[PDB]
Amino acid sequence: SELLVNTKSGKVMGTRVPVLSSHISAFLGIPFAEPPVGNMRFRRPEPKKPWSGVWNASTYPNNCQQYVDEQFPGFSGSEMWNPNREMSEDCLYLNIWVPSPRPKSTTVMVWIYGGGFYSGSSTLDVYNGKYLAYTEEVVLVSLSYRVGAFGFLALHGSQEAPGNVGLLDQRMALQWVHDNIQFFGGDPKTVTIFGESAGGASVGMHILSPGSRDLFRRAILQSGSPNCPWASVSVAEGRRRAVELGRNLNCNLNSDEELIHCLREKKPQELIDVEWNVLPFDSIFRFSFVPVIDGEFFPTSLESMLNSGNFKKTQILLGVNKDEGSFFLLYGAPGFSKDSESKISREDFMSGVKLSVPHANDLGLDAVTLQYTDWMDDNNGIKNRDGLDDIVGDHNVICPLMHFVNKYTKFGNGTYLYFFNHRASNLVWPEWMGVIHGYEIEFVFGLPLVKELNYTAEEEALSRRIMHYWATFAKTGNPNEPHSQESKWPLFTTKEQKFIDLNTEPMKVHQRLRVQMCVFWNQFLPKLLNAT
Amino acid sequence: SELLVNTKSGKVMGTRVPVLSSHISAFLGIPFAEPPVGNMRFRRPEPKKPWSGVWNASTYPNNCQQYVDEQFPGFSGSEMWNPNREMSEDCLYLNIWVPSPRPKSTTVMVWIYGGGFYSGSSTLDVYNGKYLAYTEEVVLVSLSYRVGAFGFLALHGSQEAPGNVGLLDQRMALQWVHDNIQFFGGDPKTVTIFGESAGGASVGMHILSPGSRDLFRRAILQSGSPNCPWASVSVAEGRRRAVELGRNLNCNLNSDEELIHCLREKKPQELIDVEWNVLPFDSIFRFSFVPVIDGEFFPTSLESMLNSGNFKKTQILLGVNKDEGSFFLLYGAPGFSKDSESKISREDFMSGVKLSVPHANDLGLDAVTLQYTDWMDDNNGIKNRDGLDDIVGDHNVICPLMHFVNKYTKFGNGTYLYFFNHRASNLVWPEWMGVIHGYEIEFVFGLPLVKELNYTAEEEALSRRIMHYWATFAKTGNPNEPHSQESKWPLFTTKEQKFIDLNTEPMKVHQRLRVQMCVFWNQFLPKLLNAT
Ligand SMILES: *[C@@H]1O[C@H](CO)[C@@H](O[C@@H]2O[C@H](CO)[C@@H](O[C@@H]3O[C@H](CO)[C@@H](O)[C@H](O[C@H]4O[C@H](CO)[C@@H](O)[C@H](O)[C@@H]4O)[C@@H]3O)[C@H](O)[C@H]2NC(C)=O)[C@H](O)[C@H]1NC(C)=O
Ligand SMILES: *[C@@H]1O[C@H](CO)[C@@H](O[C@@H]2O[C@H](CO)[C@@H](O[C@@H]3O[C@H](CO)[C@@H](O)[C@H](O[C@H]4O[C@H](CO)[C@@H](O)[C@H](O)[C@@H]4O)[C@@H]3O)[C@H](O)[C@H]2NC(C)=O)[C@H](O)[C@H]1NC(C)=O
Ligand SMILES: *[C@@H]1O[C@H](CO)[C@@H](O[C@@H]2O[C@H](CO)[C@@H](O[C@@H]3O[C@H](CO)[C@@H](O)[C@H](O[C@H]4O[C@H](CO)[C@@H](O)[C@H](O)[C@@H]4O)[C@@H]3O)[C@H](O)[C@H]2NC(C)=O)[C@H](O)[C@H]1NC(C)=O
Ligand SMILES: *[C@@H]1O[C@H](CO)[C@@H](O[C@@H]2O[C@H](CO)[C@@H](O[C@@H]3O[C@H](CO)[C@@H](O)[C@H](O[C@H]4O[C@H](CO)[C@@H](O)[C@H](O)[C@@H]4O)[C@@H]3O)[C@H](O)[C@H]2NC(C)=O)[C@H](O)[C@H]1NC(C)=O
Ligand SMILES: COc1cc2c(cc1OC)C(=O)/C(=C/C1CCN(Cc3ccccc3)CC1)C2
Ligand SMILES: COc1cc2c(cc1OC)C(=O)/C(=C/C1CCN(Cc3ccccc3)CC1)C2
Ligand SMILES: *[C@@H]1O[C@H](CO[C@@H]2O[C@@H](C)[C@@H](O)[C@@H](O)[C@@H]2O)[C@@H](O)[C@H](O)[C@H]1NC(C)=O
Ligand SMILES: *[C@@H]1O[C@H](CO[C@@H]2O[C@@H](C)[C@@H](O)[C@@H](O)[C@@H]2O)[C@@H](O)[C@H](O)[C@H]1NC(C)=O
Repeated sequence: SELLVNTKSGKVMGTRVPVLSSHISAFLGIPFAEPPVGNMRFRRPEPKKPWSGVWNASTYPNNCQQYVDEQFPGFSGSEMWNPNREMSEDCLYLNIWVPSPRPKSTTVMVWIYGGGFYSGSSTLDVYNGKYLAYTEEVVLVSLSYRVGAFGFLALHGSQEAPGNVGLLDQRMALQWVHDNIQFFGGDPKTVTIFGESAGGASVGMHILSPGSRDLFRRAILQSGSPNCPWASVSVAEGRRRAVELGRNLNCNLNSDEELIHCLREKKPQELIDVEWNVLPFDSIFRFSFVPVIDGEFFPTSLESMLNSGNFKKTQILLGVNKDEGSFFLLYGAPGFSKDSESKISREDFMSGVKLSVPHANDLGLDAVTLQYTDWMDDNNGIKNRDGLDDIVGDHNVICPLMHFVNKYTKFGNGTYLYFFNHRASNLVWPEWMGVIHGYEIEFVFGLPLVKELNYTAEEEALSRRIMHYWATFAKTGNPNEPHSQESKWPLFTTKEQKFIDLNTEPMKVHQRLRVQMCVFWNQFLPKLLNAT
Repeated sequence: SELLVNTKSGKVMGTRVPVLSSHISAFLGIPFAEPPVGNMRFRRPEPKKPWSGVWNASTYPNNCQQYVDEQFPGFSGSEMWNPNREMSEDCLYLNIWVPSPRPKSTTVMVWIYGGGFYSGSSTLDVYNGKYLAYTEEVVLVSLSYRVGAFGFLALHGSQEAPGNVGLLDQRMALQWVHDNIQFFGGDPKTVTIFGESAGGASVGMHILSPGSRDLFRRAILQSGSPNCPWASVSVAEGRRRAVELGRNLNCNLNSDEELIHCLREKKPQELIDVEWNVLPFDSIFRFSFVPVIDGEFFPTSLESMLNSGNFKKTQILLGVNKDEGSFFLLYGAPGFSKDSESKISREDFMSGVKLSVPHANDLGLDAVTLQYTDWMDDNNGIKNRDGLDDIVGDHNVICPLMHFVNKYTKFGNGTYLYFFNHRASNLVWPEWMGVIHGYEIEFVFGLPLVKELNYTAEEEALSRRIMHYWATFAKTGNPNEPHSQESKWPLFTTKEQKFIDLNTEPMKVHQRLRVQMCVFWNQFLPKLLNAT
């Protein structure tokens, strides 16, 4: 049967699912590791022991234990990101959508969710793979991985909580796909990994990590890059946070073994309740338990790896949304609210600046302020608001990505860069937030093709075009149809630095994406903070 | 007789001079101090001993000993600034132009020449007072003062070369005018002092200095302000330069008395030949012998005087030209030449930056570079050229003036600010230099009213208008005619910071003159250089 697939871990049975007037097969909730429970909490994942019988893969798995947003109860704009299944530490599963009839050897795309390394779920409506799998004839996988302290608590030197285990979860799922996707009709030599935000950083981290590179062919990074200032900590900062987490739960702190034992006795919600207490600064766009630069997953600093070409050389497609900062200001900074235009006073601007760049001395804060203030009109509330939005977006997403892309392109085999600046017509967040972090994802997974969801015809066309770029890139390493009459997305090269806008208008090509602001964040400010 | 005037120093006889189809009287070369020669070299000036007989004041006096520009021999653009009389240490004289018939009590305007404190002459064609005196019915005085080491050599603690004597020269001429201008028909209570560049700084310095303030009523500063980074040095830096000057001339350096004695034996040209050797940095827009912050002429630092309101409170009219930097780049920086468009390579840009801000550490140089580079187009030769022109103008003239004007306005009794951006149609310097430092002076002295000099009709009108603003300001403290139908130059206030463009087009009013760049030079960069 089409819904029966025999794999090297055992048989699995999927389910036929309707999609846009047709059908495909879905295999939901396949386990790829042993449940990381009890004394395995905080440990490297172990491969799932093979099963006899037929593994029922007709329904979505549990989501990993995580912080749940309750800021806007019942509001679809926030709740679209929250877990839509029960949470459990028993959450290492993946999902596969397969065209019908079963292909023989087709391009595979593996989705790595974002969520700041502290949240996220493979089961969200907006990550449903059926539209993309159906429309573009790809086998679409979404994996899962431990987040929060369960994924990232790091006591370097210990084997019981080494750190990075959530990244090892992702890698184990990609090993599973490498080993098994052939039985589903996928081609294991044309596996493209793709992700957004922390998921994009994660993609980058597998490009870098020697122990993951061989498992995939090429890569798409959306609004995230491995060098983002929020995406990793040093082993000392990681240890500090794990000890502070212990302090918050009245743990014995005298040794790794005492702390870990104490942390493993706690219910998952107890860790989540105090997780945000361990951050060293009052800050926005900063998460507590993130990847650690350990010497093992990452053999040296990310900057030395990037500079020396210590990474997988392949093709990458990547980009950013216009207003990356807005979500984090809404949730994290004074004077930004959901139902107000959120015009900002000089005083909320200056506070915002300090929250945005937590590691900065006063001179550094004055440099950032100068760089984004219009001194002809320094009391404009709108300008102050948009200015902070740009500070946050630039520092945390756009400029780290630009630096990644410039470094990667020197050694890699083909780079395509985009700037997504179309605000969805049915966006339920306010207008001041603009083209918000995350809101390209619906276009990439083809939601606008569904009439009920209330997108325009032009948004449908934009989504079709995005999907086809993403899938043709995954198939061939180039998002353009070799002999199309359609306008061509050119390659980003070192010299010319080209990129395209992705929106409903005819394709425009530009050069040197936010270069003015990125020289400030990537070259001048770090030099400034180093000299003081 | 009209050409005979009896003064408290003695009688003087002037000469009738033709001007624009009419005539006025001129009294040229009146002495105001004893010749500062022999053992009086470097000393405070002494008042001229009164004379019997009639002092022949029919011809211009000698110019003070100074460096003479030979870079473009015979070229009118440079030679218009060089001494047009014989040079002599016997050079403390003034010139007076008086309407005909002799007025009873009319507004007096006293011109203080520029020249970087190392050069300048009261006798230049472009400073001829006859047009202004005639057209606006003012008594026009131009004074002179010692420049170079003769005016500014400073060995603080010594009475033989205290420093600032060139400023005491100016003050002695203003004392003379205060005491005597009544005999010429001038009103000693409506004396306006005005000057350009070093002359403008000098005006500012008399506003500040307690020992000069009572001698005049109000003030005009053109492209110069007392706080300019080139216009003064500390007593330690002054001493250092006077000792280095001595080193250059194989002087005994063991005491002030040995050094000064040695320096007084030298011919004037020997000092001038090595004067530029004493500058501490490789720099542009920096002159060797300038005013010293001594505790006496200036009782405390210029910034504390400005902050505390320790200055004369009156009305001031002041402004800048659009391309103040260009002259100094031409003369001082590699890649700028007179007969080339002077497009500048990245490497000549970076060199230029370092010459422009000599006191700056590397981080400071990177800050200035960032502030003026368009990173979308960083190899444009034109942009690099114009960018350096702006750096030089901003740092040295515009931003110090903006800071002066903002500080002064808090305590003063009325401020009028202009931005002169009309390039003379007959300018003989190249186009790349734009609206060059010094080239408003011809409009202020009414040269465009003279047909032979080849200005347009619109330039004539612009000059008439400028002259009438300057003279009505001197008369009343307000450059506008109380009940004119003409457009009004508004007052610069603390809150609104208004200014006007001076050019051939209908008056436009704007606010916050180069505020973006001036926050950088006036607030951020100094903070940066202080923290390193
Ligand atoms: C991604 O990587 C692929 C695969 O590595 C890479 O394709 C390579 O491109 C180069 C062209 O730069 C090819 O090298 C040429 O091969 C031919 C015949 O095989 C030679 O005769 C060529 O030499 C001539 O031309 C040279 C100019 O580059 C001269 O230097 C020389 O003196 C000769 O006149 C030349 O070596 C190479 O074979 C391909 N390989 C394949 C399989 O296509 C591709 O360009 C990379 N893409 C990106 C965006 O980086
Ligand atoms: C696509 O667009 C359509 C067309 O606009 C849209 O349908 C609308 O959806 C909302 C669903 O929430 C409907 O609003 C409800 O209407 C009923 C009946 O009048 C009310 O009882 C509801 O009020 C309850 O809930 C409120 C808000 O949650 C509370 O504040 C209140 O106390 C009640 O508890 C509620 O207002 C609306 O009627 C339709 N509009 C039309 C014209 O049909 C659809 O949802 C969009 N589709 C998608 C997938 O987004
Ligand atoms: C330059 O300096 C001149 C001279 O010093 C200065 O002119 C002064 O302006 C003020 C107006 O601010 C005058 O003060 C007023 O005088 C009248 C009558 O003599 C008083 O009745 C006034 O009091 C009323 O209004 C006040 C509002 O300012 C209220 O505070 C008060 O309660 C009353 O209702 C007031 O004190 C002052 O007399 C003049 N002096 C002269 C000679 O004009 C001028 O404004 C300065 N110019 C600039 C640009 O700074
Ligand atoms: C106002 O504009 C008028 C009209 O253009 C202008 O008159 C011009 O002035 C210059 C004065 O230098 C004249 O040029 C000279 O002409 C004679 C005769 O043809 C030549 O012998 C001269 O050559 C000598 O000097 C040269 C440059 O200095 C040397 O390079 C050469 O070897 C010779 O030594 C010289 O070229 C020119 O003739 C007139 N033009 C006209 C049309 O009358 C006037 O000067 C302007 N007025 C002011 C005050 O600027
Ligand atoms: C409980 O404390 C915090 C919670 C949050 C933030 C900060 C917090 O404390 C400093 C924050 O910035 C937050 C930002 C939003 C990021 C974007 N997500 C939605 C999203 C998820 C995955 C990929 C794209 C968008 C909503 C929360 C949430
Ligand atoms: C001999 O050495 C130098 C000579 C000069 C400069 C620099 C020098 O060495 C560092 C300089 O900047 C110079 C600039 C110019 C300033 C503007 N003047 C004309 C002018 C004089 C008074 C008022 C306005 C303009 C011409 C020379 C001249
Ligand atoms: C496979 O699963 C289908 C849906 O299962 C649902 O969730 C699981 C955990 C059970 O609790 C089940 O009763 C729920 O309906 C079933 O409809 C289907 O019968 C199952 N098929 C087989 C062969 O087990
Ligand atoms: C006053 O001066 C006029 C111009 O003087 C000129 O320069 C002086 C220094 C003398 O050298 C003189 O011969 C030059 O002509 C004379 O024309 C005029 O005669 C003088 N008048 C009197 C009364 O001395």
